[PDB]
Amino acid sequence: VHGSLARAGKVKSQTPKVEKQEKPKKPQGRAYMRLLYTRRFVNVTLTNGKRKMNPSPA
Amino acid sequence: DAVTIRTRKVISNPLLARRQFVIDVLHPNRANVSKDELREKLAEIYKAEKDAVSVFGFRTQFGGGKSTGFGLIYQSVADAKRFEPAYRLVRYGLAEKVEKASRQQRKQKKNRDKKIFGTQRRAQKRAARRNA
Amino acid sequence: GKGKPRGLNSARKLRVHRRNNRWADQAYKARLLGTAFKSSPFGGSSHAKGIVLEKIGIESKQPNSAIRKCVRVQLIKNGKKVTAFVPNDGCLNFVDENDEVLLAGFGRRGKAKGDIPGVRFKVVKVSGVSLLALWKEKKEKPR
Amino acid sequence: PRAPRTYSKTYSVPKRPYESARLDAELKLAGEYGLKNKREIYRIGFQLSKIRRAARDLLTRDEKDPKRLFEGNALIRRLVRIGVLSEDKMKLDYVLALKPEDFLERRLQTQVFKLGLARSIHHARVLITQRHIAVGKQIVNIPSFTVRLDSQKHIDFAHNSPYGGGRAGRVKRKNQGK
RNA sequence: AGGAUAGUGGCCUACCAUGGUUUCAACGGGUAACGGGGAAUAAGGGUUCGAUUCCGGAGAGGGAGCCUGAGAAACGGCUACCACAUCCAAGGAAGGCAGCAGGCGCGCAAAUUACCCAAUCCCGACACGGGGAGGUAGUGACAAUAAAUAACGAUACAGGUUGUAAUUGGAAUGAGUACAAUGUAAAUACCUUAACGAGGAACAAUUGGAGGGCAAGUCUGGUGCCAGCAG
Ligand SMILES: CN[C@@H]1[C@@H](O)[C@@H](O[C@@H]2[C@@H](O)[C@H](O[C@H]3O[C@H]([C@@H](C)O)[C@@H](O)[C@H](O)[C@H]3N)[C@@H](N)C[C@H]2N)OC[C@]1(C)O
Repeated sequence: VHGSLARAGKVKSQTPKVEKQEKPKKPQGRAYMRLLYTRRFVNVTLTNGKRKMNPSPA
Repeated sequence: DAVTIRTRKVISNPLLARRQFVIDVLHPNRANVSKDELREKLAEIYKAEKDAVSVFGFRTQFGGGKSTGFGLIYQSVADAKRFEPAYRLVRYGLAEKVEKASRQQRKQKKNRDKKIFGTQRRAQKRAARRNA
Repeated sequence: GKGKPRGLNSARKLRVHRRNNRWADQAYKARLLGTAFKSSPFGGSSHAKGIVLEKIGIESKQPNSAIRKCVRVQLIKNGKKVTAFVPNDGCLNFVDENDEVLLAGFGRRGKAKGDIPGVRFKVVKVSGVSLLALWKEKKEKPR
Repeated sequence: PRAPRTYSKTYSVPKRPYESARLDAELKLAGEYGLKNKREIYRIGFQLSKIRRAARDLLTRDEKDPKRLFEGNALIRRLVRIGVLSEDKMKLDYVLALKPEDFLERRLQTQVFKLGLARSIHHARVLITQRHIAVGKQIVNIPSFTVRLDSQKHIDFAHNSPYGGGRAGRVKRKNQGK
């Protein structure tokens, strides 16, 4: 079980192609700071002392 | 609309037989007036002629309105012509922008006269006779 | 005590002793021997251009098992032959024999990086365009 | 040729990029003063830091010392004038207690927010940027414009403002007519 | 002791003496070496850099030799050789961009053959002439300063006096295009300003990351020690 120069680009080539999703733009600048400041100190979602900022949907 | 002229730092300048001061316009609801307009108002205020008044360098404060500048009140058209440069006079009309060629053209001509000794007529007629 | 001279008039001994012993410091010795200027493939620069001589696949070191996609390159400035490495899955196919690539080090200051045996440089551009753009198709290879 | 122009930098990034405590505190400051980014926090840190280096050195000196008295009193007065320090704190030892929460109060964004000119501090920033504010008889468009005590009294809508007397603006002049 | 120099001096000559430097590193070799004021980092002590805005030196392809002149061993002066190189009717003639701009080459690596003496100062017989010195524009994400990409209200909602998840409206604005003045040697640009200039305000922010160091997922497909990532 070896490789060689022939198999170059294999996985990126055979990756099923999925386009990016149209979605609302996010604010750029001090409004983005507004958004972060609320989500972290105004609409805080504290879970018994475990604050997760990218919790998986489960 | 309610244009005002305000002066500070006045120097009486007899050596150039003129007078140096700083000029402020207090104009609201307006961009700014032309320099010539300040010349007519300066004339009416100080009962001097238009051609004895010269102003330059006008800049406005942040937020519009007030502008500063610098002006000269001479005591004749003769004086304002003796102590003044050509560009201000071309601005007003007290002179004319002389119709010289470009700087490259003038320099190239002057270098082209460096290849002839003596009068141009002599070389011209000489070359004409030798080109017969 | 302490094995160094302490006398008020011992400055020459201390200065010369320090001068002798800095030669054991690899950075200082490289700088004062001029090794980067006289023996480095790039001659001491940050980047260098070259011509591709071939393609080569190098077996990675243990405990990994892969084939790293590398090119044999001869530099324009001095004709030295160096092995460079092309990042980003699907970019050995962007380089061909007798193409002009722009190279740079791996960030380890003349040492090998990772599991790749005996390779010191990474390809940055090919035929005047960067591999990052060709990988992301922001630009296409001019031929 | 002509002599060089002197210039300098006004901030310094932290040595440790990812400190949870420091990052959280900086986000809190940005939210409490409606700042654009951390460099504005960085600038306060930098300028207060050089103030405290000089002022610490002064406090390490002796009283009645001309270097000490002269420079310390100059610093104290330049601090009291802007509203960083108050009336009863001309001692040179209260300056060390100063905080980035102090220097950030004096900004025109915060001041416009605090005296009813805006519905939110974000509104205050967009009013200053969109040129609706005036400090005394000088119109100011810089949010970080520091207001002393003298210009504390003299903040109002622009003399020619849509909110201060004058033609309203494009959306009005395009909608009210119909 | 003389000669030469503007003048001292082995600067050179004649005669004479045998001296002069060195482990406190002479002499020789290297320098990807013009020196300094300075620069970067900096608890302190240090380390590293300084071709380059000012001062000092040196050079004008390489070498040498001179004229003129108070002053040059001058190169936008001459003379000669070497190397390059232009024209030629083949007899001859003419050169020196490490000035400004521009080309070729070199390379990882650097901009227009633009306008002007209005400021700065310089030169001349000169108040007036000349100045690519210099100043103004073009290219200019080298660095540095300030600083937009949004905001405010209402419905039922949601929630323990507001901090609330969406879509309903009134407004505000400069990015930009452009009457006009200003700015300027003339301009341009800034600053000031008629008529214009936003709901997906599509006038749509990027670069890197999400195992640890180190801030941020054990979500879904693909592959299957391959392809790739990884300081
Ligand atoms: C070839 N590598 C050499 C290594 O041999 C050694 O060099 C020493 C050198 O340091 C000594 O010499 C040293 O010390 C003496 C001291 C006695 O005063 C100094 O006078 C001298 O200047 C200094 N270089 C010299 N005497 C012998 C070399 N082999 O260390 C320096 C080095 C460059 O790494």
